[PDB]
Amino acid sequence: ALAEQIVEFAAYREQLSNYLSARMKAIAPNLTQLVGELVGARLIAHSGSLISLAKSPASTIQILGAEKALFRALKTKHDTPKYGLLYHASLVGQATGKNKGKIARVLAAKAAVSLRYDALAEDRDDSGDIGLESRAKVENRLSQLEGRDLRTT
Amino acid sequence: AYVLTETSAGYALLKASDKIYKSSSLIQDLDSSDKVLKEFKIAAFSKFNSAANALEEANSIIEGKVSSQLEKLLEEIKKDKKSTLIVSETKLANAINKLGLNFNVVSDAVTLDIYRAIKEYLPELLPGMSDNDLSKMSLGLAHSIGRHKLKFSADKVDVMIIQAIALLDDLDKELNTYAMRCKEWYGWHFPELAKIVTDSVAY
Amino acid sequence: KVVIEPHRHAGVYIARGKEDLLVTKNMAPGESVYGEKRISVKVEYRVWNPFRSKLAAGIMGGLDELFIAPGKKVLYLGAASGTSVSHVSDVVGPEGVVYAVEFSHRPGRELISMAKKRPNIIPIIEDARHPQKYRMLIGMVDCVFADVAQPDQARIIALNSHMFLKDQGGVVISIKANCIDSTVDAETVFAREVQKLREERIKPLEQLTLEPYERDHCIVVGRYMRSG
Amino acid sequence: MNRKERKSTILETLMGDEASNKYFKRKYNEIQEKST
Amino acid sequence: KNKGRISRYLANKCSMASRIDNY
Amino acid sequence: TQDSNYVRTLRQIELKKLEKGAKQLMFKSSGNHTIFVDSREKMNEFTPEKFFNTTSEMVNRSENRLTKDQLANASSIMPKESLDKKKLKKFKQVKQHLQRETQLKQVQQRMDAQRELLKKGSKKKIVDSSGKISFKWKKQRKR
Amino acid sequence: NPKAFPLADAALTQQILDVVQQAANLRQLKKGANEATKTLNRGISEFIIMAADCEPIEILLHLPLLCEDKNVPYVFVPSRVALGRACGVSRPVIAASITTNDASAIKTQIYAVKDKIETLL
Amino acid sequence: KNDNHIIQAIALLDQLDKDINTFAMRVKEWYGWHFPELAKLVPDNYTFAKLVLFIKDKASLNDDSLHDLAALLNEDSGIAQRVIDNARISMGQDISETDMENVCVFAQRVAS
RNA sequence: GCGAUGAUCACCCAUGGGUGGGUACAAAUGGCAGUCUGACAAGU
Repeated sequence: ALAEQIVEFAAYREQLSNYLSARMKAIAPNLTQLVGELVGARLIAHSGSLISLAKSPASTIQILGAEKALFRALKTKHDTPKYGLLYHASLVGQATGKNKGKIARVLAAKAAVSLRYDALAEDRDDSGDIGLESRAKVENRLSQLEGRDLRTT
Repeated sequence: AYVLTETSAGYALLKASDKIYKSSSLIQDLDSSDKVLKEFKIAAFSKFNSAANALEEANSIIEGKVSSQLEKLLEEIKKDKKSTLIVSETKLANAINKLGLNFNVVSDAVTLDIYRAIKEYLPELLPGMSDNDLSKMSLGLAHSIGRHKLKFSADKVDVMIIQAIALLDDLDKELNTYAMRCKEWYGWHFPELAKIVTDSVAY
Repeated sequence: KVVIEPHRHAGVYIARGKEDLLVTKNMAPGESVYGEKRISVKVEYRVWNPFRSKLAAGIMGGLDELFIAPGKKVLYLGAASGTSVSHVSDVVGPEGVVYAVEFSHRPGRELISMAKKRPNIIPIIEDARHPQKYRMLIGMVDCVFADVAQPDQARIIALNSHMFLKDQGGVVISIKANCIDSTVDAETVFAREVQKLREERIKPLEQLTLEPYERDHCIVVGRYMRSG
Repeated sequence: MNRKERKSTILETLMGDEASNKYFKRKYNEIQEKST
Repeated sequence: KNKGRISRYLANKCSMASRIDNY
Repeated sequence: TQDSNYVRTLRQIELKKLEKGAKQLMFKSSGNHTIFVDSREKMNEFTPEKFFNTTSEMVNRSENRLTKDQLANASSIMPKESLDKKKLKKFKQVKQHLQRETQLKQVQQRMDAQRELLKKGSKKKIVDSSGKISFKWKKQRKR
Repeated sequence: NPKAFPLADAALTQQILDVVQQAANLRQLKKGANEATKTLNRGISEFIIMAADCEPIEILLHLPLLCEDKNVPYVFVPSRVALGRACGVSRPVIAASITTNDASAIKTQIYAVKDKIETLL
Repeated sequence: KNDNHIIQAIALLDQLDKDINTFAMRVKEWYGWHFPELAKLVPDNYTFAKLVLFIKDKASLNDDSLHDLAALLNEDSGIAQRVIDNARISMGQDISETDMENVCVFAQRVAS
C-alpha cells in the first residue's frame, strides 16, 4: 500500500507538471517561446508577481538566482556571478563559457523585453509571435558567436 | 406614478400619488422615514435568479441596455394607454421610452428626493420583499462586477502559478523522502535490489 | 512593554513603548497589506503611515469631528491601491462598511485583492464621474472621503453627496493646489474651494493644511445639511 | 545543551560564555595596564 | 512531587516489561 | 581603497535602513488649523477650551485633545531620564544614518567622476575661478 | 485614449531633445530602458524621456508605473530614431533618463522644463 | 523479535500526519481561492477535502445537493444550509476546469 | 496489614493564577538583506 501511495504520488506529480506547463503557456506564452516554462515559473516565483518582474530591470533578471554570490562578491570585491537562475535554460545549457555569459546577457535582456510585453499586453493574441521572433534573434546571435572563433587559423 | 429602482437583491417598483410634487412634499416635510415608506411601501417586485454570472450580466445590461428580466417585470405595468414611470438614468429612460410597451418615463428629474429617501428607508422595505441583509449581497455583486469590468482572463493567475510551482517543489521533496523511507524498509528483503536500482518509481 | 492609549476618536489608538506610534486594530491577523509593521499587545495592532496616507496625518494634525465611526459607513473616492481603505476598514470594524471607488486598472486589481482579504471593503471599479453607473451597488452612505486628483473635485463630491449621502452627512476632502491651480496661493485656493462647497451646500466646519507631512495639501471637514 | 543557546560559531558561544567574558576582560585590563 | 514518584514507579515497571518483552 | 560596487551596495543597504527607520519614526504635526464659524459674536466668545472640551495641555497637544468626559509612562523603569533618552537615541541614529549616507554619496560621485574621465572622450581640462576642476568633452557623436 | 500618455507637440518635443543633447554633452543623461529602470531604482533619475514607435509600447510602458511610484515625471517622443539622434548615437534609443547633479550649469533649463512638464501632466 | 517494523511505523506515522495537515491546508488554500468561506465554515481538513471532492464547483446547489452534502457528515451543525447560502452569495474567484480537476485530484489524494 | 521487583532526596499575592524558562510544529510583504557593468564587439 505504501508503494501504491508512491506511484500515485509520481503519476500525480507528472500530471501536475503537465498542468504547470499548460498554466505557464496560458500566463506568459512568449516567455515559453523564449526561455522555458520551468525557468519562467522559477523567475515568477523568485520575483513574486509578474508586474514586479516587469518592473525589474534586465540585470536583476540576469542575477535573480545567485543573489547570495552577487551581494557577497559585491561586498568583498570579487567577480560578480553571471548566470543566477537562467543557467538552467536549454540555450545557456547549449552554450559554453563566455558564450554562456554573453547569451546570458542577451537572453536576460530579450526576456525582459518580451516579458514586459507579456505582462503589460492588455490585449494579447497568445500566439507566441514576440517570443518566437526574439528567440530567433538569440539563435542568430548564438550562431554568430559560435562561428566567431579564438585560435588563429 | 411608478418608480423603477435597482437593488443588489432585485428590481423594485413603487406606486406614488400623482411624482415631482410628491418628491417636493418629501423633501420639504423630511420624509426619509418609515411613515412615508409605508405610504409608498411596494407596488411590484422581482427577484432575479440565483446565478452569479447571470446577475453579473444583468447588471451589465442595466449599465448599457434593457433586458428580458426587465421585460418579465415590465409585462403588465400599464392599466390604461398612458402610464408614467420615474427613473434616474437618462439613457435607460429613453430606452424604455423606445421599448415596446411605450409607457411614458421621466428621466433624472428632481426625484433624487424619492430615490434617496426610499434608499434611506430601504431597511423598512426589507420586511416587504427581502427578509435578509443586503450587505453581503452587495459585497458579492460588486466583486463580480469588478471582476468582469477588469478583463480577467481566467487562465492567467500569478498567485496560482506560484502556489503550483511551490507545491511541485514540496511534492518532489516528499516523494524523495518517502522514497528513502520505503527503500530502507524494503532493505529488509532486498538490499542488493535497493542498491542496484536508483529510481523511486521503479522501486 | 507597550502601553496602548485610546484616542479621542473611537477606533484609533496610540502605542507608547520604545517608540511613539499612531495605531489601529487589525482585521486580517498577521497580514500586512502594503508593507507596514504590526505590533502584538494580546491584541494585534497595525500602525498608520502619514506620508502614505494623509488621513493619518490629519488626525495627527488635529481634527475636531471625524465622521467615520465603528458603527458607520464611509465612501472612499480615489482609492488608489487601498493603503488607506484598509485602515478605514480597520477603524470601522465589522459593524461599519466602506465602499472604495477607483477607476484605474492596476490599483484596481490591488483593490480587488484587498477586498478579497477584507469584506468591509466593497469594490467599485466604476468611474467616479457618473454615479448612476454604480447607483445599484452603494446605498445611502453616512460619510464620504475624497482623495481624487481631479480639478472638478467639489463638483464630483457634490454629485456623490446629493446622490449617496444621508442628510446631516459628512464630507471630508483632500485638496491639492498644485493639482488644481499650481500658480496661485494655497490660502486663496482653500478659500475658493470652501466657497465652492458653500455653493454646493456643504457647510464647512473646519480645514487643516498638511505642512509637516506633505506640501501644499489641505483636508476639509464639513456637514451635509438640508438635502433630500 | 540548549536551543536558545544553539549558535552557529564556537567563537560566538565563547562570547556567550560569560565567565570567559569576565575572565577575558579582567586579564585584558590587567595586561593592557601592564603594557601602557 | 508525587508526579515524579509516579513517573519513577512507571519507569521501573516499564523497564521490567521491556526486559520480559525482549527476552 | 574601495570601489563603486561595494559603495553602491552600502548605499542601498543604508538607504533601506533609513527607509525602515523613517517608517518607524513619529513626527509631531504643525499646521494652520482653522475653524469656520457662522456668527461674529461666537467668534468673539470663541475659546478653544470650550470648543475642543479639553484642558490646557490637551489643547496644546494637537495629537491628544481628549474630551473631558474621556478624561473622566511609570510602567517602565526610570521614566523621566531613560525613555526619553531611548527615543532621542533612536532619533540620533536615524540622523547618523542620514549623514553617513550623504558622505558616501559624495564618495560615489567623486569616484564616478574619476571613472568617466579615465573612461572616454576627447577632453579639455578647464579650471573654474573658485579653484574647481571640470572637463569639457568635444562635441562628437559616439559610435 | 491610447496607452501613449503624455506625448508632446512639435515645439515642446524639439526643446526637450535639445536638453537631451546638452545633458548628453555634459554627461547628465543615461541611455536605455533597462538603465532607466536602474536609475529609477537608484533614485537619481530626475525625469524620463521615452519613445512611441518601439517594438512595442509595453517594454517602455513598464517605466511610467515606477515613475508614478517614485514621483519622477516622464513624457513620450514620437520617433525613437530622433531620440537616439538627440542621444547622439548610431542606434535608435527608445528610453533615456535625465539624472541629478547640483553643480550643473544647465539646471535652470532642467527646472524650467520641469515646470512646463508638470503643467503638461 | 524484529522491531524495525515498529520503528519505521512510528516514523512513517509521524511523517504521514505532517503530510496530511500540509496537503490538507494546501487543499484549503486551493479551494479558498474559489470559495474562502468554505475554509471559514468547515475547519476539519479531512471533511474539507471530501467536501471539495463533492462540491467541485459552488454553482451546483440543488435540493438533492442539500441531501447528499448533508449525508456528508451531518445536518445538525447547520453546515449544509449555511454553505449553500454562502456558495450562493459567494465572492469567490472562478477558476478553470484544469485547476478544478487538479484541486479535486488533490483532495482525493488527501483522502486516500 | 511497606521496601532492591527499589525506602528517602524563580517571584507575587491565601491548597488558584500572572510573570520567567525549556520542548516539538506551523505562518510572517517580520530582521539578517543590499538586486552587477553599459557603447562598442567581429571580418575586411
